[PDB]
Amino acid sequence: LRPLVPLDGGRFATSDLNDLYRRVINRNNRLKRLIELRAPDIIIRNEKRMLQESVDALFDNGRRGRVITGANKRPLKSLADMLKGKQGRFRQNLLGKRVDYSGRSVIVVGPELKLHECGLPKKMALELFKPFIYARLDAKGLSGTVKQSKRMVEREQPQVWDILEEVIREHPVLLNRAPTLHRLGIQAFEPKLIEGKAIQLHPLVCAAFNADFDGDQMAVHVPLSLEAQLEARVLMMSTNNILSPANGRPIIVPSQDIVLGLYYLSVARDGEPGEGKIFADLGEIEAAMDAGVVSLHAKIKARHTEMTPEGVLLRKVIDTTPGRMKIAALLPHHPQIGHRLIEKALTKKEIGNLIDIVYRHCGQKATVIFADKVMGLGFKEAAKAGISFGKDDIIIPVRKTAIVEETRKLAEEYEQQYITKGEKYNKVVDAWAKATDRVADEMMAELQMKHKDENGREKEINAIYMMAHSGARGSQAQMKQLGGMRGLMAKPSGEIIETPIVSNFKEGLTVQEYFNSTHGARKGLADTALKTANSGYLTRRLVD
Amino acid sequence: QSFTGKKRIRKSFGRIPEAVQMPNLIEVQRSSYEQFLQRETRPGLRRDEGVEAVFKSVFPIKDFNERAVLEYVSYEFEEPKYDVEECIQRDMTFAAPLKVKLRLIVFETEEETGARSVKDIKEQDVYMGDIPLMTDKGTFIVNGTERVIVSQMHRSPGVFFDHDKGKTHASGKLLFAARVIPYRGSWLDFEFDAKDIVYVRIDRRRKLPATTFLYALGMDGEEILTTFYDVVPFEKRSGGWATPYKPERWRGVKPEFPLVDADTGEEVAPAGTKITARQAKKFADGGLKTLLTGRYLARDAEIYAEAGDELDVTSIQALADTVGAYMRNTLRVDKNAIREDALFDIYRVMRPGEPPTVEAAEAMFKSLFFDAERYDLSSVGRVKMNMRLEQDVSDEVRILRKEDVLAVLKVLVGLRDGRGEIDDIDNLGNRRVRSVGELLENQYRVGLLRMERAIKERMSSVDIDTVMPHDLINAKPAAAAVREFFGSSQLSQFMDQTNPLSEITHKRRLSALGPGGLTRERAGFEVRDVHPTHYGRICPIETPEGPNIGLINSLATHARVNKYGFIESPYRRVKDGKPQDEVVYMSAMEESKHVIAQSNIKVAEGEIVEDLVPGRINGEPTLLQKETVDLMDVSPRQVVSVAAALIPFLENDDANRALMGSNMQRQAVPLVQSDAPLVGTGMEAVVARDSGAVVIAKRTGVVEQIDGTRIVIRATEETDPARSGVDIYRMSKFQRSNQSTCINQRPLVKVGDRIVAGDIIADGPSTELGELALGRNALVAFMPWNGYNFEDSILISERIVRDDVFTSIHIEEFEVMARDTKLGPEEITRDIPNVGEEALRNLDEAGIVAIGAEVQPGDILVGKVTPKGESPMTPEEKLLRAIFGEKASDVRDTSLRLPPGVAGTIVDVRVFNRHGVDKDERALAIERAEIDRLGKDRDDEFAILNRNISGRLKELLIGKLAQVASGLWWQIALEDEKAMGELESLRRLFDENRKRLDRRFEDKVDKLQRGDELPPGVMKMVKVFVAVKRKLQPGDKMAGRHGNKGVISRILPIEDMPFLADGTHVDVVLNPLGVPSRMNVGQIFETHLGWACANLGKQITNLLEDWQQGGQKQALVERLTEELPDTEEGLVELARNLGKGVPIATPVFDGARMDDIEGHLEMAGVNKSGQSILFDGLTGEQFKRPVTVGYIYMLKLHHLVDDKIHARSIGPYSLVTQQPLGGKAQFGGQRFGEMEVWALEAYGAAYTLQEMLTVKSDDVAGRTKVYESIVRGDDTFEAGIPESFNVLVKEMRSLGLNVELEN
Amino acid sequence: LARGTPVNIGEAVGVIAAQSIGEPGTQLT
Amino acid sequence: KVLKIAKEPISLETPIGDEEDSHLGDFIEDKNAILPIDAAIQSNLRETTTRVLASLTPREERVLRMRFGIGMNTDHTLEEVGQQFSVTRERIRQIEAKALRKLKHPSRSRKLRSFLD
Amino acid sequence: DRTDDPVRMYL
Amino acid sequence: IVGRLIPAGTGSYLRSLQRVAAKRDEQLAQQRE
Ligand SMILES: [Mg+2]
Repeated sequence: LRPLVPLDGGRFATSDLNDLYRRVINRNNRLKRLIELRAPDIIIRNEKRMLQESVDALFDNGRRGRVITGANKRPLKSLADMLKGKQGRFRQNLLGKRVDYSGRSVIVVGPELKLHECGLPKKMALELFKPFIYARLDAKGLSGTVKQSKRMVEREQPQVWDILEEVIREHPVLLNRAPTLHRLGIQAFEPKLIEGKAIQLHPLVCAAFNADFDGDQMAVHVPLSLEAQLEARVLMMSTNNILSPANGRPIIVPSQDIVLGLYYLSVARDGEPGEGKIFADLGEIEAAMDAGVVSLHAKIKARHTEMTPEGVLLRKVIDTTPGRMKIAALLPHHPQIGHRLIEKALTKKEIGNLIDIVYRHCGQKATVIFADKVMGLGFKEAAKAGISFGKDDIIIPVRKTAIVEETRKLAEEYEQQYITKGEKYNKVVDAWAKATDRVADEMMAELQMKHKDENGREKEINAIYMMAHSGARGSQAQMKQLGGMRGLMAKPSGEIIETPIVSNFKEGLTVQEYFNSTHGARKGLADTALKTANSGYLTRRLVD
Repeated sequence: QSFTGKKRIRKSFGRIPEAVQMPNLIEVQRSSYEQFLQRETRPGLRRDEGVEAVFKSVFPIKDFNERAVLEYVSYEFEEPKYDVEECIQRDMTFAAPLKVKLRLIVFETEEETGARSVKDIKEQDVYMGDIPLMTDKGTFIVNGTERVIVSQMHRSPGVFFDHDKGKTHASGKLLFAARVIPYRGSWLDFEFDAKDIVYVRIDRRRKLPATTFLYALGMDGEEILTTFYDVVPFEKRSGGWATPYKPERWRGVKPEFPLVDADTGEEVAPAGTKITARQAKKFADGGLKTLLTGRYLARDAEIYAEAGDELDVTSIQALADTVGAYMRNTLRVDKNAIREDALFDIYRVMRPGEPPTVEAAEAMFKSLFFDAERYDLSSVGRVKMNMRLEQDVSDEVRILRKEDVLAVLKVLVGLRDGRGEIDDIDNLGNRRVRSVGELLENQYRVGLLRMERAIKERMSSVDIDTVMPHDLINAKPAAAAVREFFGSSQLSQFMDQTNPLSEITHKRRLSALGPGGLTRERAGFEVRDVHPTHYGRICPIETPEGPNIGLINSLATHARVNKYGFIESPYRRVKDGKPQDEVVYMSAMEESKHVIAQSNIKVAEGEIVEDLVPGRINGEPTLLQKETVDLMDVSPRQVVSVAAALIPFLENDDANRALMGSNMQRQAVPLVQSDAPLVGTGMEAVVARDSGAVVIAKRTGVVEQIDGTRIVIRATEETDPARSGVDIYRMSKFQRSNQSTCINQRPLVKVGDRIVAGDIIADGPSTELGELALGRNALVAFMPWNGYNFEDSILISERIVRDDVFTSIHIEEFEVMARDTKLGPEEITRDIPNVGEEALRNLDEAGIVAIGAEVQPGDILVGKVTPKGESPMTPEEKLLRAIFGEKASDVRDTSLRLPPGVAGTIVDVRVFNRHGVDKDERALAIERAEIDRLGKDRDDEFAILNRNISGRLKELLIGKLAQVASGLWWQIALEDEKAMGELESLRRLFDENRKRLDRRFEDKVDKLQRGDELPPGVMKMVKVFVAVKRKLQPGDKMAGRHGNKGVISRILPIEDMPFLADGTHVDVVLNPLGVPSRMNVGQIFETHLGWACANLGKQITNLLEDWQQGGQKQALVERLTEELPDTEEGLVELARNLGKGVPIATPVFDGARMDDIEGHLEMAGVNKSGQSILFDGLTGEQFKRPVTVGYIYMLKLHHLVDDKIHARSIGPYSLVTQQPLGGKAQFGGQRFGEMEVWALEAYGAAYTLQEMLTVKSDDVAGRTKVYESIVRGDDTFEAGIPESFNVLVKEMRSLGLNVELEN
Repeated sequence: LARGTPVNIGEAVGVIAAQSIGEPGTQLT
Repeated sequence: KVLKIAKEPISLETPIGDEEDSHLGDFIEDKNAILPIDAAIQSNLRETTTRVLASLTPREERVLRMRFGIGMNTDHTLEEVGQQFSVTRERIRQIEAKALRKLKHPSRSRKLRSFLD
Repeated sequence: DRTDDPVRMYL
Repeated sequence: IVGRLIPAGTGSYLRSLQRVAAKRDEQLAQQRE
């Protein structure tokens, strides 16, 4: 347990307990020699006290004066110090076992993969499925012995890759993200031997993982047992983790890209080519779109089966749109669902309610297949849409300079005579804290209006407004911070800044306003790194 | 413009910043060590701060038992025994020996005589040790992988008054803990409590009363309240109410007594404000009032008075013949009324176990505070105290004076209720920054104190008369202190050398953690914030995102460290209206009284014409008028740091997202062919020129030749006769950086191009044309392409991997040892038995891989043959050996192998043989090739030196048919003697230079042949330097320049990428969703500016291809770029560099606004909308929306997929727990933690948890069983007791517990 | 909360609830 | 040999990074813990030997196994395994040599050619 | 006056 | 920590099966006295 293994360099690495036990043995030998020597009564009792202190430090070492090792200056750990910290039964020994048969690789988006299939690098699948590869080679007869198999996979022969794709067919692997905050952090996936050296993770499932693809090492595990390999298929599969355990809301809802694509497909405008041009089937819409007769602004009529009543429903000619029909065809056929759900703008909240209603009324198989289809559909209709952010995307409100001037003038009328705290609060709350949502509200109103071109057809909707309304990445606060008034920054004690901060990120912020911004934002950034520790402690207390 | 911008002219966008040139970026640590190591003659050694002061304060000692003094005259600094270029390879300490003068005298003799027979000093000298002299680039090479010492920000010495914020209060009251933090000693706390009493909580151990502390100083009792109270003008019993009192403090107090005037009357019963009564008393020749009882009478008052002030009477015995109430309360609560009692209490508080004595307690307090040996408060502490609480001149004194504690108590009791603001403990000026200089000075002072203790213990035995010089002075703790400081210190823990910006940002890094400051946990949410005084001195954006946020914030670009330690940021001083040019680095302490107005203000030709200039008078920004302004910001980038100053449009980025981008600027690997960003920042040139790994022209002469490995330069246009001659810059080739990355330099200067002194000649790692280039500019389309960039992931084109544009080297340089084990000496021969011949390829006779031979992952790198004992004879293995006829190899395979990777080729294989037997039978050809190349480079240097010497001699002789007589270089062959004598002197000086070079080279070859420095155990060490060519494989954390990070997506071919209007395909396709979520819209503006620059470059290169150096091309360049017109013929070369996009130097806060970018797009043939039509690549269709297609400056961040990927079914297990090791060090496994095991616990996957943490990792008897079962075919396992539970029960059984299983 | 079906015997209800309560962390305050 | 005598054994609980996490004790390898792969070759070497010995003579296979020990760990010498079968003489050594030269062909010693490494 | 130290107690 | 099967989930179902198997074994033992 306390080893003395010879480290590289001839310097032995003795455990902390070895020095404590050596000290205890020295104290015991000294006491035995003193008692047999008939030492003075004040030295034998003092020897007993030293032995008692040594035995105390050997067990806990905290209640005593923290006896340090003779060589190093760090406080020596003991039988109690090990169990207390993470390096004992708490984290290192029992709970947080460094399990083998695992792998950590940077993750990349896997939109070509199914929802129940995660990308696995070929260079990692061999080191992960070494015993499984050996078993497949032995049963198939390719390798005579285990040593010959290890000699085969060690060089990565071309004949072992065919066996790796065969062994990894229905063997789910546990995808373990670095930080886990719920049971969906460990989701088993049917691995796919993808090229490269990065775990091709599904886009819909990474939201549940809390793993974006800005750099997030997803530790992959491989269940060895036949039950664990099957336990990861019945419970740990990504298809079974659609609804998050927090509430009755599906966690497989599109976060950023698929939601934006569905919003672009569902946005309907009265002005567009092919107005009221009735279509026969779903394929007619795409056939006409490829011919340039009907646009994707969702303003054309066609046929679609809604399936509202009991049993099959007739193909009623609905007055719906073509864009909402591409998503409507992906919806499973079942009562209480259909095109009635896609009639809305199909934002992130609406799309989550749609994945919830499809799971609440229909089964999990149809729900997961609809999530897989809509991700591919949203991806194909988002890249073809051209949602790139631009300078004119974030439109500054033209009615902003006048309101800023009037606010700063109102901040000076009462400041002439002056209580200073009351005047300040009138100039920071009613002057800047107020009318900062007025400028943001005016910006949102000028951004919501669909500009109509000279040909009677609207040019396009702002990409930033689309992202804010659909719920992919935008928000009212973020919109105001980017193009609005930017609000007022915070203070170290929590007070709001009184100086005027009138500039958005689209415009050039001077040194003082940006310094206030980085003074108010570093507090939240530390909270993301400091309050998260309290979150981890609370989670540890709750699970225990 | 100095041979670095002439070919890369950057159209600046700043309004008019020329206030003050930014100082050297590495100048912080440079100027720090240059006050710690003077390294000059005797008159230059006069330094009250540095190693000299601490040495002279600790070196002179005395002997109270023998009268032996050890005087210090001065120390002489010697040159380093090893050069930096030679110490980086040897992996030794780049240190210089310290020689100090000693003088032992025995003049003080007995018999009342002051001179003895050996009274004269001996003038001794002792080898102090070797200290790591700071490299010119500030690296502090202690061993291989040079580590630079990051500056520390500890609490500056001085008194502090931290007013409590209600916490630890009775109900809601404040504490006002007056604490003086010494530079080196014990802390003092004068905090209050709910009882309204000051308690001297020394070092937060006990809470004894402050009356004991005052008694310890001597000024306590009847003289402590002299500065707190005074006598009252009261009288005795007489007719009516007679009293000679003057009314001066009765205002704002109810008239409890009828203190009316004598004749008429005054002091009416209302007693509202006493505004008229005070004036009447002052104008009536005093406020004679004819009138308390239960007041404080603790004033000065032994025949008629007594100790204490508690009467409760009506002035019996003839009276013994609401702002301040703190001193009177403490004197009564104190149970000690004698100084001896206070000393005993202090001794019991400090040392409770030891029995306090009368003189022992008094000596303890004196040694703690009254002793300068222990309570060594630095001069910065004394000056900070003098500024906080006003006192006399005390720069010389260090210990807290007895009068200083009185002033501290007075200011504390005054600030308890208003009367001045408290001293914030979280102020930049309050938090003095310490650097490697002061840290090494303190640790060397500790080592010198230890050496002084050792010398005092040793001198009592060895007599001073007829003693060998420096025989008692030790040298182990002297060098041991610096070794620990550079070996395992928290400040010297690592040097981020991924690129020139990482070195600068790591050198300019003020870490608040480490020894002497708060740890990572100790920080809390207070110090992890940014104070208002941080403005201009410490960047608020560039900070690590991990747990150490707000603690390792890097210094500002313009901020400097004063001699005291406080950060001094420059401020352009301005007079009334007219802003003058005089600048002064105003420290954060003195910045509060001065009003500061920010830069970027519209100033007229002679003054500011705004009249409403913004700024902050003290931290809080306000709107100060044109007048009443004395300090102005030097530049807008003064608030940002070096790593943050290179963020273009940084004012547009979010305060939080800019922290992500500023952290990855220093985390970008050096890319081959990396060019400067088209939309970069002017700070890039300064950060690249003021950084390491870039050779700067130290002379003015013209370069002679350039061969990559070196670059020769002429002396100068006006050079001294024999000062230096020609200066050759040995260009650093591909050597492994501290981050296991490449460090390559390219000779940007061409053959025959004059270069002035002070400019960058050859670029460093990730640099082009002198400007810093963290990566390469790639055409970016901020659109979601088929969901491959759904999250923050970054789609990628094959052109950015096919053209070799985002590919680094990342030289691993693995190390192998050949230590002589106990079971016979270990060998490094060809190969270990039982190894195939395929793995033995690329190995020479010595056993190491051939230099330049590609090695696959896992191939044999160096065959290590380690003799051992007979392995455990197994029956099946013995039967197999007897069947095959072979014999059991007594040696165990230990040859070093490459870990799983794409390393491949080997750059360098250095072998360090033992001094005893080196090159006997191994590494002979390696050392032979080394000496051959050394002689070759020496001959080349000698040849170039002789060439330039002959050229100079011919130039000197032509002025004083020479072609027919070429051998007259050493002889005039005429009657001339003066010219011949001067030529002979110059030639002899040059021959002396050549002889010095030959002597250095022969010393190097002798050191190589004698045996390199090896550890005591290993005899032969091979340092194989394997280099990788990592492409842009899917998984590389390719983060943007602003903070928009993201793993690279699937590498799409150059056919499926989105097509542009001109037919070009974008190299990367980012996600536009990152801008609205994280407000980094400057990335969009930066991309628009990059697109404008790229279109300008395509227009200029399309204009030069038809007509090279055309008359109209200069007009277009002038319209786009004025320092552009250059008389030289470099216009044909400037366009060649501008064809990839005209670079731009946009300031951090004074760059191009929206209108500037709009005008640039209009003038560069770009659409006015900023976006551009982008045809699809996968299917192919004109997108029905304007797509942003620009040239974003992407990076190749060190968090790759190769260095981060990992997969280990079963690797080496631990010893204490028998678990698989962690991390990618040796086949580690992903630790399955308590919070990650709860994911399966809440799940129904209990069989996994019964096999993942039971049989997978911690079952030595079950792991092999489950592996054999998986290999056989059956997926069945069994594991009852894991090794974790076994070690846990064994540890619990180690104590008095009875942990024991049952049934 | 995993699916619409009722809770089945054997689920770590307490662990699931603890994880659901800890998930809102890192973005509170 | 005086120098390099393990002057000071470093504490196995010393920190490894900038913080006090992941001490050196958690990174030290194990040179005695039998890896699961090396146990796999042990089990298969027990299977691959029982198969090669199944082709030999029953009594000859028994005496050859007694010479080394597949089930019984008591490795007997030539004479000790000789007494168990017949008169302890060179006949046992002769049959052992014959068996050893027997399973050296490409047919019998096929899966073992890549086993000795 | 609890020292909680063997050295101090011995002294 | 002990390493045995968890009493929750699949481990819970296996514990229930072990309990019912122990009950069946007790019933069988009661048959043969
Ligand atoms: Mg992420």
